[PDB]
Amino acid sequence: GPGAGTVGGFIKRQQSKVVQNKVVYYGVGIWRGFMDGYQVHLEIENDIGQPPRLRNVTTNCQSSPWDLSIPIRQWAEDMGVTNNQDYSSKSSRGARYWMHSFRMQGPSKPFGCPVYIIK
Ligand SMILES: CN1CN([C@@H]2O[C@H](COP(=O)(O)OP(=O)(O)OP(=O)(O)O)[C@@H](O)[C@H]2O)c2nc(N)[nH]c(=O)c21
Repeated sequence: GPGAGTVGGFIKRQQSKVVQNKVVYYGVGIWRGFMDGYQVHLEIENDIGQPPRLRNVTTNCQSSPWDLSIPIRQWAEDMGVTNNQDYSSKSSRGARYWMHSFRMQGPSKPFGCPVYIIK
C-alpha cells in the first residue's frame, strides 16, 4: 500500500560509526528518488543519539504535492525519520508548503519541514 513503488537512495550518506556492535548515523543525509512518477529530494539530519529529523522536502510535483504525503510518511517510517522539528527559521525562503506530523499545510502555517517545488 503506502510507499508502493517508491525507489531511490542516499546521494549524500550520513556520517556513521559502530557503537555497541551497531551502526549509528549522524550528520546530514540527502535521499533522492521517485514517488508516483515524480522526483523527490529528502534531507535528514541528527546529532549522534537523536533520531533523524526531516528538514527538507523538494519535489517537481507542482500540481498536487499533497499526494506525496502518504509515500513520504511511509519512507520516513521505514527510516525511523521524525517530523516534529520546526525548521521554519532555519530554512530558505520560497517554501510552498510545510510538513509537520507527516501532513502538509500551506504557507500560512510555517511550522515544521519546508516543502519546495522545483521544475
Ligand atoms: C547510507 N545509508 C544507508 N542507510 C540504511 O541502510 C539501508 C540500505 O542502504 P543502502 O544504500 O542500500 O546500502 P549501503 O549503506 O550503501 O551499503 P554499503 O555501503 O555497505 O554497500 C538504507 O535503506 C537505510 O536503512 C542509512 N540510514 C540513515 N539514517 N542515513 C544514511 O545515510 C544511510
